[PDB]
Amino acid sequence: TVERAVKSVDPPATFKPKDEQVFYPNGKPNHQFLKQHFIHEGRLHEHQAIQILKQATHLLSKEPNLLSVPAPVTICGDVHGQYYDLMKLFEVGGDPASTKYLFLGDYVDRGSFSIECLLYLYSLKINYPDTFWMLRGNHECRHLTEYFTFKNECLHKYSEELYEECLVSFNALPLAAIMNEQFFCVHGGLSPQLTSLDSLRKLHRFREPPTKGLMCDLLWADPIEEYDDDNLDQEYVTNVVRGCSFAFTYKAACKFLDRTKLLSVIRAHEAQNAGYRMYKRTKTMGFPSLLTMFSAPNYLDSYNNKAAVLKYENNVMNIRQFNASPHPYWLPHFMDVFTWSLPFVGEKVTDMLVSILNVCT
Amino acid sequence: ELPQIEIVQEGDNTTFAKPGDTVTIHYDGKLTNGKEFDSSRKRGKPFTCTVGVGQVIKGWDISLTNNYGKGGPKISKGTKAILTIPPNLAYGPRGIPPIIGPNETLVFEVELLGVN
Amino acid sequence: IEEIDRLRKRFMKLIDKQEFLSIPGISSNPLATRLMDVFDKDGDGSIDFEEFITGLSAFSDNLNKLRFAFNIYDIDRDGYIGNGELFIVMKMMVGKNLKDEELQQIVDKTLMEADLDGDGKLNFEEFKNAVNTDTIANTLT
Ligand SMILES: C=CC[C@@H]1/C=C(\C)C[C@H](C)C[C@H](OC)[C@H]2O[C@@](O)(C(=O)C(=O)N3CCCC[C@H]3C(=O)O[C@H](/C(C)=C/[C@@H]3CC[C@@H](O)[C@H](OC)C3)[C@H](C)[C@@H](O)CC1=O)[C@H](C)C[C@@H]2OC
Ligand SMILES: [Ca+2]
Ligand SMILES: [Ca+2]
Ligand SMILES: [Ca+2]
Ligand SMILES: [Fe+3]
Ligand SMILES: [Zn+2]
Repeated sequence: TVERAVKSVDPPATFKPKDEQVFYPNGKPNHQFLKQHFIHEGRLHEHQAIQILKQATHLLSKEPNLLSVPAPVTICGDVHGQYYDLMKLFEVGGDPASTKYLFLGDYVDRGSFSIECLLYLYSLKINYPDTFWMLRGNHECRHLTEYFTFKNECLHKYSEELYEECLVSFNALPLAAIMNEQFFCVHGGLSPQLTSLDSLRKLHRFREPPTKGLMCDLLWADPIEEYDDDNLDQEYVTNVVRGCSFAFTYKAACKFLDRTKLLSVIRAHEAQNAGYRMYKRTKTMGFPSLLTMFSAPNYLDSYNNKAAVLKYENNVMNIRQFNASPHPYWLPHFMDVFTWSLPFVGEKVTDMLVSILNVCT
Repeated sequence: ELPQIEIVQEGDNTTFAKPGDTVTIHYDGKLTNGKEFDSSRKRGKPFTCTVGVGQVIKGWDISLTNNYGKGGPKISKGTKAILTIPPNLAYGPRGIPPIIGPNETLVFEVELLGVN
Repeated sequence: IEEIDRLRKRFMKLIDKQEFLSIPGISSNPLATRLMDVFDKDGDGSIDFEEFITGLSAFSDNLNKLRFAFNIYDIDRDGYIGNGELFIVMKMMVGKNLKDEELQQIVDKTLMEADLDGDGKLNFEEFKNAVNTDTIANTLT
């Protein structure tokens, strides 16, 4: 009655840790604390979470549109707030204290632990700003977080002020990276306006992504479904599936790689049953022209897909896969049980109160 | 007023649910703008109910029991369907906040996994 | 006073726990026992004519409507909604649609959001803060 009916279930940690636990004496977030605290569904004081958002925004806003990421590095695809799979990812990819990381975006939406994923990743960024890097994906913007789950999540767990602060940090995320002077890394893919790498360097990126143009395409582009068949002469085609942007062909990737003297394109953005996918090999050097990474296993609790990260070194692409891990339950829209049950309580009670009333003519 | 039923894939054409039966369904629900509000498949537990008795919204009873035998498209076991349900046959002007707003039309993508 | 005499003949045509389920539709209602108990204000197992009128009278200010909704969850009538009480009453309505681990986890997070003073249960004040005071009184009519 006052004890817990299901004692094998761990209870959530506190929604109010002290400042001395969330931050190291130097004022940077204590990521080892936040890792365990978020595993147990603990929350922060709002001012603590805003502090982490503001320090990450400050670091990110100083980086260029197009990062330079040296090898060895672990490259990761989508997370989508699947915080308990993110814990496994770090196990597979290496300890951030001695492993370089490059995330390709889509940290938020769909999973019920987006703000934990985002605050945790940012606390790594802040503590390891020279070895830990994060690109923007197409979900790191106002339009999609409004349409999917992340805004409802911030409003439920924190406030709209925090939601606005996250948007500021999304607009500051870099768009792409050159990894080891060999790979173009981006969330979506190529663009008809990606004439040179300078086209990307000249963009004003601190904004919501446009309806169309370079910045939209980097976040939204896919390869054509028949990309490996290589039976199209065009470089770019209208992406009906996404309802914006373009799908690009093997010919577009090869001309781009030749122009920029690069080996391959590494991106994410599309779910993969195997966690990754290597596409048709380059006629110039033999490397895969394209690689898709996807780091969200059992996507949406229903795909039963593996996830993968890429551990790149010595000109070797070590693909490391992992399966899904269990996570706690949330109602849709982060409803509490009173919000969830009270409409039904009222229906069921009223029904009885009307039968009791209608017993007499 | 009736709900719109569009048959995506068909089942056995033999096993039709009748009022008072139970069914088992995997459904994804979304609004006409595409925003999803719920999915049984994500929750891992197929929905089970008794159809035709008012234990669900009226659109579901009408869809699953063929308007109690008075159509105007039947659904058989193994059919994957799409039910477009008008607000008066769902949650009306009140809605179920904060998950369903007012005067909302609901689109359910249902797969009838079992009957009884 | 004319309606107060009206409930006397409804009550007389109808209370024991066996008599109560006889009412049409109450037999299959998942909140049948919870509603019985709330009307059963002295916990003796049957509903008085004074409890009948008094409990109906909340369906008055909006405060009696909030008090009734609270009492559906407060099983032992102690004035707090305990973690286990919340699980038990939810289990009456949720059926096999959630696993017990799932139900306990969202029961836990609900109370941790609504529990201001830190004791792990919800008094009437914290319950009123956590719900829509208006949505509740409107439903009851
Ligand atoms: C203890 C919790 C309450 C209890 C909750 C469950 C057993 C869990 C169960 C999987 C519901 C889901 O919870 C994850 C969730 O399913 C939805 O997302 C949904 O897809 C939906 O529309 N469905 C469910 C599938 C059949 C049709 C319809 C429905 O008929 O649902 C019914 C419904 C809401 C009827 C209302 C009741 C209130 C009246 O005012 C209204 O009168 C017009 C009619 C459901 C089955 C109720 O009988 C039972 C409950 O409410 C709703 C959008 C909101 C709903 O959560 C509440
Ligand atoms: Ca009594
Ligand atoms: Ca109690
Ligand atoms: Ca309390
Ligand atoms: Fe994605
Ligand atoms: Zn994407």
